[PDB]
Amino acid sequence: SHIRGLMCLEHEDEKVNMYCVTDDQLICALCKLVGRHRDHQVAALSE
Ligand SMILES: [Zn+2]
Ligand SMILES: [Zn+2]
Repeated sequence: SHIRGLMCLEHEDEKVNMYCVTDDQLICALCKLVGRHRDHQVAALSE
């Protein structure tokens, strides 16, 4: 059983990675690699 999670919207076989503070919208690694969220701002490790 595994019908829970906060993966990407377009990427079903890819779980999120962090939160883009610039655009203010959660994203994944595939977005930071395929998309344009590579030079954007994020937050690693919940303070
Ligand atoms: Zn994605
Ligand atoms: Zn972004």
